[PDB]
Amino acid sequence: GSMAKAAAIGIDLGTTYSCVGVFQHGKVEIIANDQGNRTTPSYVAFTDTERLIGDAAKNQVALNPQNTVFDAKRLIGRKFGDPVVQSDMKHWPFQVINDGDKPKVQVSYKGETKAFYPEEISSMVLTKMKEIAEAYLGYPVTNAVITVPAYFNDSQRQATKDAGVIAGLNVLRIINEPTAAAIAYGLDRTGKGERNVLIFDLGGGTFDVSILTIDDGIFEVKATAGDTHLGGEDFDNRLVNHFVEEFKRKHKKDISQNKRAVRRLRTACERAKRTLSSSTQASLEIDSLFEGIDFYTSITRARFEELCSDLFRSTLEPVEKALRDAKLDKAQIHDLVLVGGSTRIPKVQKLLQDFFNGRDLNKSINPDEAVAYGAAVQAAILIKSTRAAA
Ligand SMILES: Nc1ncnc2c1nc(Br)n2[C@@H]1O[C@H](CO)[C@@H](O)[C@H]1O
Ligand SMILES: [Mg+2]
Repeated sequence: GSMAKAAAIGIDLGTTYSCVGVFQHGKVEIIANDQGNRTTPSYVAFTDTERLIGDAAKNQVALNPQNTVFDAKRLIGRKFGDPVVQSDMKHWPFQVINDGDKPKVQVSYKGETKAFYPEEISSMVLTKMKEIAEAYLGYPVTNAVITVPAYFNDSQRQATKDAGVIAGLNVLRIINEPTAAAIAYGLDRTGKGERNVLIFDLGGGTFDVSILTIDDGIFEVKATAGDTHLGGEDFDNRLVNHFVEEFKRKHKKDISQNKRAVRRLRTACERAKRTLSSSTQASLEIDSLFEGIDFYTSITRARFEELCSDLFRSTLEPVEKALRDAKLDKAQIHDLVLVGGSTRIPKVQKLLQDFFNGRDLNKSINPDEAVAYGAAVQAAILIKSTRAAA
């Protein structure tokens, strides 16, 4: 009669990391890639012989900086002349060129110089998320919901859809990241009456706060605020500067000019930063860091909290601005939702909870997975084709 339908997937197409989920048997499964990772770097690398996507691209970035593309989401649907684009280009080791006032990334690939639109790079990331899902399901996937930031305009939303079409996906819907995070907690299934939800999204490079109103499952974005210069990478930089100074004191050597030693230090710092979210201290153990000197040291959670204290406190300014813009008081917020791996930082949680006079925070769904979780829930709802009974 009628063949069973393939499951639809939910993709969080992130600036730095992407995540894929599927809703089956009344629950969401976040799908790990072939290296066992639940999130995949939004990186595409080009060589003379291969195109690498995800973890394989990110793991060779150090020796191939000019031909490894990341941050395509900061370029999607924007004009080359845009002041956001011009400022960002100074931080990127890859070439961004102007083609009819549209940015394109230019790389060496398979013996030739090739330029790609940002939607073409994003389609390569979406192709990898589709293959991750098909490896788990064991059949081809066609249907997907893809999420975007709430501040994305029509051009940025259309370019995201275009990336989906290039990847061979049927895009069911483009949904806002804060809406997907609310759906993950079922905040649209609480019945009649207005609820005010604050989403606190602290990423690798940016911070976004959104205030949504939910009435009978209908979402309205009331206010958005944030800091484009605040994220996980800034906390990593604070530890890097700290250990560079520590090496100077202990061995009387300045390492800041050996890129390999700095990179090994930064890699070790990001891991120590993660350990400090569950432990009160963390060890740093690098062999032959500089001039055959081994760097074996430690950092307490209290010292790390001191090093990033101004940065953590600055997350409350966009919160107060969003609340003023929404014309609401903090007591009027019904639910608080955490999004992004950097929200696992206990001090970040403590500051926000204290700001909302001890209120519980929704953090039960892994914050780096909540957006894809909500997108998978929506995708399963959008493919239902039930016919009314008599
Ligand atoms: N447990 C964690 N504690 C502290 N930080 C974390 C954690 N997990 C993740 Br993931 N991060 C950081 O989140 C950002 C995601 O783009 C990166 O800067 C990661 O370092
Ligand atoms: Mg995100």
